[PDB]
Amino acid sequence: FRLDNLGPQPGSRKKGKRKGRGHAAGQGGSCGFGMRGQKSRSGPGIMRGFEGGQMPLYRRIPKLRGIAGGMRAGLPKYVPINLRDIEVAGFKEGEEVSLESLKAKGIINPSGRERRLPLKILGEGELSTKLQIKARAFSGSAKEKLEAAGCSVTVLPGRKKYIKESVRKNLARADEY
Amino acid sequence: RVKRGYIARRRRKKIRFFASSFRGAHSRLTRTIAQQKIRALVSAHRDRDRQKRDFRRLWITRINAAIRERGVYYNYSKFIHDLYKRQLLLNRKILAQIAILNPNCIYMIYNEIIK
Amino acid sequence: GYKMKTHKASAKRFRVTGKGKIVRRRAGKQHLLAKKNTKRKNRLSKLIQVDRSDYDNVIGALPYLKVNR
RNA sequence: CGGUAGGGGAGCGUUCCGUGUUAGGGAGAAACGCGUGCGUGAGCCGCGUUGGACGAAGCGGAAGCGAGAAUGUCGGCUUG
RNA sequence: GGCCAGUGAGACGAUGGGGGAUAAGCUUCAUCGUCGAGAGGGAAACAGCCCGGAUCACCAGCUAAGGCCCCUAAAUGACC
RNA sequence: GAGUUGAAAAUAAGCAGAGAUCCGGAGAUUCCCGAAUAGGUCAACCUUUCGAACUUCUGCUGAAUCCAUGGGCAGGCAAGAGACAACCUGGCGAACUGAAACAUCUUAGUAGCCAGAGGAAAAGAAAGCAAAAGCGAUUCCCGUAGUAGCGGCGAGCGAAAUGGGAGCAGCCUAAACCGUGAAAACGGGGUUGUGGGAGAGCAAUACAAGCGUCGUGCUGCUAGGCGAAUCAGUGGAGUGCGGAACCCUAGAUGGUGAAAGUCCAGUAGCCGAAAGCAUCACUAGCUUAUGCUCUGACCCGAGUAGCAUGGGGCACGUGGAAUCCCGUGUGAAUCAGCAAGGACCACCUUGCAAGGCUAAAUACUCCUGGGUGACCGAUAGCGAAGUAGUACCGUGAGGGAAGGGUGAAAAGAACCCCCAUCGGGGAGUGAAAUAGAACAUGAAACCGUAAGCUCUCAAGCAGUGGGAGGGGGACCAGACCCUGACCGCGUGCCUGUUGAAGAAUGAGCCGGCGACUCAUAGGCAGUGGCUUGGUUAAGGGAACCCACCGGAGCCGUAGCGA
Repeated sequence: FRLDNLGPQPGSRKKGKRKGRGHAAGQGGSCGFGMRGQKSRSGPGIMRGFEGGQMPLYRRIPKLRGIAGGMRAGLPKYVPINLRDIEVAGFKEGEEVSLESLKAKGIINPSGRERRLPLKILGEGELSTKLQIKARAFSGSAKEKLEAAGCSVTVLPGRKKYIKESVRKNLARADEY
Repeated sequence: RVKRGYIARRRRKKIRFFASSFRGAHSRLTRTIAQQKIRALVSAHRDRDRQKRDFRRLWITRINAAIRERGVYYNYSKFIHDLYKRQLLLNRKILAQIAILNPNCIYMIYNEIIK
Repeated sequence: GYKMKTHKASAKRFRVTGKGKIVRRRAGKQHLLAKKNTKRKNRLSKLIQVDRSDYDNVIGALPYLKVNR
């Protein structure tokens, strides 16, 4: 390939249409904006969502519930991982399953929250190959799948909350068998 | 990135050269040179369709005036009566041309339309 | 540079549902409820799709929420 | 296979840039003016007892990119 | 359905009506035709009436509406 | 190292191969006005006892008043005043606008005005974030993120924490205690945080580092120096073209009659500073200084924090309203404490306010020195390519133009004629005089002159179709161009209306300038690159772009519910 003979494929770069350059070009005269109104005048024009003096679409509808109250919205607290992410993976019979394994394998790519939401293994899909999972807690159906596969299942306690000594005393008093 | 040009003067000089013999400011003055180019071309349109129509009219009245020289009441309509009954497919009113370029031959035309 | 701002007065009213369609809460519920019917008060208690006109109006007025069509 | 508001497809031109210290050019380039030529047309090509040093095409890109209108505007020159 | 426009001042003519004074090229509706956005021919001229839907050329022919004394193409045609 | 007394020629005299002109470092003068400063002033002047006036510092004398204060006198190379485009800080601080009105809000703590100050300024060394895991001053960039929120929950406004980079630097002071003095001070000590310091007692000596007129050191800058390699023919001129050779550590650039590696100035490279400035490295020298045990007493910044109110600002508009700073008024505790962790209480965690100072990353151009430009080419680019903020206008604030290009070299026309000049024609220069000083290419409107055809019984958006008659060159002589007897037909163009030849709008004409553009995002379409999912931002880079890093983040992988 020389510097001469290079050319783009057709359809790759259309020409930008220029407006007000002749009526044979297509958008001459009023440049494709009719005759008058706010659509033809120059400026910000119309707010998108404005109904022309009518009370708008969004104001006539009541607010969504926790967003109406200002309550903090529903937020994912784990990484949802099915067993379909585990069978299609190249994990063989002897292999650990943890955070850095699923990151370094190419299943999860967590960036915005590396610190808060650990992991969770869910139920849909099967898992025939046995493994040794030391990750965070499970669903009941995924516990039925993993204990149905005969694999080493280990839940990992992540963090310990601070309990006040009178609350820890009142809870330790409740050990009445 | 200034873009002063010359293409309006060739664009305009072609239209300037077409507008010769327009008698005054229709042949010199640009802002009328344009609309005389325009009106001259549509004049060419309607005078072309009506030169078809107009030469049709001219040959009709010319062969009518040729046939009416017999004196006896033989019109132009009767020449077409006995011009299509005696099977002469479509002489196309060019007998109005050889009616003056060959008047004895159009006398042979009409004198064989009679028989 | 200048990021587009999410319109908050419609972000509190509209919502995406996984497949990618705008849903909304029906109107006429927090006012004069004895006057209505229980049939009306559970007809007006559910969240429905918004119709295509105002499904294509506010789709450009609320840019960062991943709605197809 | 008429077409206004309007929508889509395909192209011409301009100045600069890559090829480019390109081909060509004081044995006359650009300009300006010319055509019994070619195109659907925007335009191309050719000719000049004018002018005197630059600058094509092709394949590509980027625009202060195309004028007849704005009681537009700036110079020149009319009318009365 | 996706992207993406305009338009939201209409006008006359026939029918169905209301307002009027069954007055207006008046006003408002309902179905339709034209103009808008439609050239050509007939209408003397003349958006909306009739024929009619213009890709282009021909110094081609046949027709619709309408006409055949002259201006101006075609019958000073025939018979009541 | 060879000619000079600016542009800028001429004339008169000089100055100069015991080194001129010029360049560079350091000095000298600098009338008058202007901070303007001896006093006045109507700026560039007047009067003068010739004076840095005033404020500050120092010294003497020292009023009402004893000490004081004020004043006066004097000294002083004498510190400040004034100016500065933009950035920065502090204070006053809008309104048009957006909300399709408008008052809450926004525009906006922006513009403007004043003050100050530096090449940067502000901030800055945790009474901090965070959450039971951890970080370690401030600033800036990418990101989280247009998220959490705030808001007539309208218009809009919009963080922060985790993470990744640039740059890193920490130090002085008060109090408790000793000593001198009537306090007020001074000199030692101590300045820290899963606490220190003071008091009492025991040990113990030198490793390392910080600061710096002074001068030897280094490179760099402000003058410069050497510096490679060709002729000949061509229509004015050769650098272009054609023929013969060479340089390259040099083919960047500008000029030379014309375009240059070999003509010049230069460049690559090698060199070079008496003098000043700057860069880090020496130096006489000043400094920082150590560990343990006991001791809840003594201390750890008071009209301060907090509280009742009135508020401001943190994205947070008074809301549950925390943190931060102020107005009035009340008004604490010292470490067994106090403050913060978004009202508040209890526990834990974190830090030690009411005392100050600090470079870097960072923002900008009245500029300066280099290098560039899909930047302009005299209506452009700075308003300004000449007198440019000029002429001119305004009392003033202020507004504000226009005019470039003869040649290569003036070689700028000796002389003759017209003639009072201006001008013109010969001649002469030049390649060009139709390049003549109004001077380079010179288009259109506009004004003309010459040649061909044609108009004075004619109604016409000036055309067009047919074409009488006539004229011109011609070679495919039937063709082409010009004129137009007469006939048919034809309601200027745009805007904008239901409808415009319209007696609706617009334009005297000609030529230029003159309008969906740019930044960043969302969405969709078309073409790609990978699908072992994709892709980097900031930032680093042979000056920029760039190879290659840089996985922070983003998007898709799981949804439902408040």
